[PDB]
Amino acid sequence: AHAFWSTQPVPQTEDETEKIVFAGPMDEPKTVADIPEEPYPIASTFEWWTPNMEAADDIHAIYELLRDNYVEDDDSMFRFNYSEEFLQWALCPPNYIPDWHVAVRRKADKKLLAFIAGVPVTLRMGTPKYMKVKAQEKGEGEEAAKYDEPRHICEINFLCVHKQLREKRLAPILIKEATRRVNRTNVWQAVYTAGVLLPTPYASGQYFHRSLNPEKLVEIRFSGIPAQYQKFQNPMAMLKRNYQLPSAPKNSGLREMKPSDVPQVRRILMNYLDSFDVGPVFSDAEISHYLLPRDGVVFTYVVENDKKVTDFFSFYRIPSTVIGNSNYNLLNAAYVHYYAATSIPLHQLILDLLIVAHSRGFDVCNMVEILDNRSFVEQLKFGAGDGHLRYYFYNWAYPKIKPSQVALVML
Ligand SMILES: CCCCCCCCCCCCCC(=O)SCCNC(=O)CCNC(=O)[C@H](O)C(C)(C)COP(=O)(O)OP(=O)(O)OC[C@H]1O[C@@H](n2cnc3c(N)ncnc32)[C@H](O)[C@@H]1OP(=O)(O)O
Ligand SMILES: [Mg+2]
Repeated sequence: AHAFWSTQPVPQTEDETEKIVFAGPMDEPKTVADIPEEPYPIASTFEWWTPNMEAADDIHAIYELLRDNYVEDDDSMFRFNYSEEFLQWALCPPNYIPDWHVAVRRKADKKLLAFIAGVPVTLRMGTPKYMKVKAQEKGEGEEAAKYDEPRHICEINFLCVHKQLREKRLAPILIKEATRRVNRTNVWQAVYTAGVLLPTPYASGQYFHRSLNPEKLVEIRFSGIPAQYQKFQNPMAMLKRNYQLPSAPKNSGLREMKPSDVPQVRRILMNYLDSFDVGPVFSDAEISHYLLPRDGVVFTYVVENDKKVTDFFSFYRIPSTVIGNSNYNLLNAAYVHYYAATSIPLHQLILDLLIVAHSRGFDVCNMVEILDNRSFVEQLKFGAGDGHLRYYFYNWAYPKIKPSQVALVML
């Protein structure tokens, strides 16, 4: 059933997953010296290319590949259109490794055919709380604690094969080469997400959406007018009223984050993320990188009153190409990123996220049911969407956890 995934160090079934009780490696690691120095073999007419994702023309080349060939819905109405600025941001965090950005080009015509990217992440990925209790109940605490310390691993994203090259087994070649480059830096796990089901997730969450411009969403067929609204004389007017938001934020002291806020935002975020079983650890440089505002890309606000930052939220932008509509070309989506609340309830903080995103021209706000995102879904009028975001590890046995135990936002 899986000619590639059955050869890799990942749990193969839910039955196998059910038996895993401690975090730890699937394959005990070899060493860097065991790993082939040369690139994996590839057809003599293709070639490996490492783009420089800080050089505007290489970022452009990868942007076009994704624009035209990255994730689309099944009805081919929308295709992700991650921006050049977003790609530089996402792919070049502190201490990134350029050789983890892996592309394939056609030699003749130098056509870009495929891409995959890895970035460093420091991840807490030790045995989860409910399995540590089960280990205590049986006298197995030290085996359960072995990998408690945060681990320096790879996060994988942006796997893409050109539409003309689909179903030719090029994705396993990209994955094997990326795994070799990561292993040659002495890293032996990765984390990745996908909307598709592969062997075998350690967590799964539904997607949720909050309409900000319902008229546009219905015009482009992202949304429909729900049947309940047909009993009104003006169904669209009532749908707009249902989703209407204030025109300015309600929390006193909300302002954009600035460099001087990095230590306090790091402290409150890390204290909050500690409560989840799987979650990132960020240095001050990584809090700067992932959270300071960047036009068009990431938007972050703090609540500061009386000279103290007590709360913050962030969101990032990913537009989608709208294929074939004579009134709009783009779906402008805001995605809930990290946040922490110490002075106000989460729904009160996140209401200001929706207000700011709507004021800035976003059409919808999206998130998955990770972190404490379930705690504000009803009041803030999120609804579950179709499908599910699955979280995976490469070369890590992990007991299944609920998505409310996941604190890693995947871009
Ligand atoms: C230690 C370091 C480790 C580093 C690596 C860690 C692992 C990272 C893994 C990557 C994490 C990526 C995270 C993201 O970026 S998820 C976003 C993935 N990208 C897209 O959906 C964009 C549009 N689609 C495409 O570009 C292609 O359809 C892709 C590239 C997805 C497959 O190309 P194609 O359709 O031409 O097929 P093939 O003949 O070449 O290959 C067929 C094989 O590929 C397996 N497949 C299909 N979809 C995925 C998928 N999303 N993750 C993993 N595997 C996938 C499939 O089950 C089959 O294997 P098997 O079933 O036969 O066994
Ligand atoms: Mg292929």
